[PDB]
Amino acid sequence: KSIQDLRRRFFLHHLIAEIHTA
Amino acid sequence: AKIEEGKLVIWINGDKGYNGLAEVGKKFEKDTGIKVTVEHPDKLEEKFPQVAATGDGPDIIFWAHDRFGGYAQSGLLAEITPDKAFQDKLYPFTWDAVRYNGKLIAYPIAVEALSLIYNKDLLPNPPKTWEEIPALDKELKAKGKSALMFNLQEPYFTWPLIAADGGYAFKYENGKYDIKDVGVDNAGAKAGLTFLVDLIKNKHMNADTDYSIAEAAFNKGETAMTINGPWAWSNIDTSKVNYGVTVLPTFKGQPSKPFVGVLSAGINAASPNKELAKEFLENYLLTDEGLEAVNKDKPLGAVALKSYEEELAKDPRIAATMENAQKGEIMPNIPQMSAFWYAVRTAVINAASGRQTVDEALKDAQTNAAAVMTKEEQIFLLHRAQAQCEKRLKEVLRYRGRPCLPEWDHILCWPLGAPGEVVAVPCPDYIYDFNHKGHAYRRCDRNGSWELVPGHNRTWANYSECVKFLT
Ligand SMILES: OC[C@H]1O[C@H](O[C@H]2[C@H](O)[C@@H](O)[C@@H](O)O[C@@H]2CO)[C@H](O)[C@@H](O)[C@@H]1O
Repeated sequence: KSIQDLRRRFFLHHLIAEIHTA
Repeated sequence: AKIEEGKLVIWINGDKGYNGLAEVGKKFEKDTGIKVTVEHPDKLEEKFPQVAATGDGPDIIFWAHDRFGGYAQSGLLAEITPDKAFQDKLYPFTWDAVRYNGKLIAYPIAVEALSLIYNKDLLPNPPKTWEEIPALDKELKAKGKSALMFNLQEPYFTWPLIAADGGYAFKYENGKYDIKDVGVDNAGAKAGLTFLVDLIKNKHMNADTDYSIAEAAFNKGETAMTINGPWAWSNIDTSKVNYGVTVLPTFKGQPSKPFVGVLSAGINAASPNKELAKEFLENYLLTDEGLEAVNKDKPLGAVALKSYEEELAKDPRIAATMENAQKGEIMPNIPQMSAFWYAVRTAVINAASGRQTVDEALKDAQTNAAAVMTKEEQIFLLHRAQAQCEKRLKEVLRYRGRPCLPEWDHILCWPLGAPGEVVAVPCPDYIYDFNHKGHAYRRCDRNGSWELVPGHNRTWANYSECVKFLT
C-alpha cells in the first residue's frame, strides 16, 4: 500500500469525527 | 541497432508483421538512402522507458495506445505535427486514442480487438455462451481433444470475461477517467474471474497456458477454440486449419467486453531523427501500399487509414473483429494504465493457480490499480478554502426574516441560511477523499441560528454523503 494515503485519510477521519455531529 | 543520426530503428512486438514493416523500411532506404532497422525486443513496452534515457531506445516504438500516456507523462515522446490534410485520412476516433493533454503523441495504425477463433471441422457451431463450454469440453475430451485454449498469462485475454458482467478499469465520468473509481473487484468482475478459476478447477483449462502453448494447440488441431487478435490469423492460414472468426461468447447473457487497442507509433523524444521518422510514418507506412505490406505479413485488424480500411472491411474476419470491438471499450491511455494491467495480471495468475482466492486476488488488484496528495498538501488546500471563506465573511458581515450567518467549520464554508430550512453544500472539491457528487447538510432554525446537537454545544452537521466511499 501507500503511507501517504494512510496519513491523509487518518487526518481527514480525525477532522470529520469532530465536525460531523449528525 | 542503437540510435544514430541518419538512420531509423523501429521496435514492434514479435507477434506483429515486423517482416512486412521491414519491407517498408527497405523501400524507404531504396528511395532515400536512409537505413531503417526493425527489431522486436521482448517486453519492449517495459524496456522503452527504462532505456530511452540511457540512449538505447529506438527512434520509433509501436504499441497499443494504452501505454503512450505514461510515456508522454515521462517526457519520452515527441509531439507529432501531422497537418489537417494528413489527419483527414485517418478516422477521428483513432486520433482521439493518441491524444494526451490535448496533444497528439503517436500516429494511429490499426484497431485491434480479440475474437473467438474456432476450428470449423471440430466445431461446426461454436458456443454462444461461456457457460456451455464445460459440457462442450467434456464432450471433446472424450475424442482426445479440448474445447478452448488461450493465453492465461496476459490479462488482456481474460479481461473480456472479467468485464462482461460489470468489471471495468476506470470509471469514465463524462470528460475523463476517475482514477479513484476502479471496477476490478465489484460483483461482476468476481463472477467472471470465478468462472475462469472454476474452468481450471474442473480441468477444462490449465493455469499455465500461455500464448505459444495455446497457439500451437489450436494450430495443430488439438483444441476447438482459441481467443486471439488479427495478427494470429496468418499462422492459422499456414497451418491449414479450417477456422472461422466470430463473436466472443456471452457471460451471464452479457457480451464479452474486450479492451480495444489502437496499434500506434510514437517517436522517441531522444531521437535526432524526428523529421525522418515523421516522413517514414506519414509517406511510407500510413499508405495503402505500406499497410498492405505489413498486413500481408501479419493482419493488422481494422486500419486507421480510411482508403485501405474500406477494402479490409469486406473481410468477414474484420467484420467479426469490429463486432467484438463494438461490444468492448477503447482502452484509456492514462499513465495509470500500466499499474492497472500489472495489478490485473497478478490477480488472474494468483487466482488461476490457487495462490489466492478470487476475493483476495481482486481486493489486492483494486488496492494496487488505485495506488499522491499528501496530508501536508491537503492541509494547505483547507487553509486556502478557509481564507476564501474569511474573505467571504468580510463583505457579508419579521417571522423567518433573519438568516443564519455564513461560517467556517474547519472543512466547509457554510453560506447564509434561510430560517427554518435545511442548507445543502456540495462535498468540497478540495477534499481529495470526499465523494464529490454528494452534499453536506446543516439546519437553519426559524430564528436564524444554526441548529445544535441536543445535549451538546456543537452545530448539527451531516457529512455522511461526503465520506460515503470511506467504508
Ligand atoms: O495483457 C496486458 C497487456 O494488454 C495489452 O497488450 C496486448 C496488445 O495490445 C496486443 O497488441 C497484443 O500484442 O497482445 C498484448 C497482450 O499480450 C496492452 O496494450 C498492454 O499495455 C498490457 O500490458
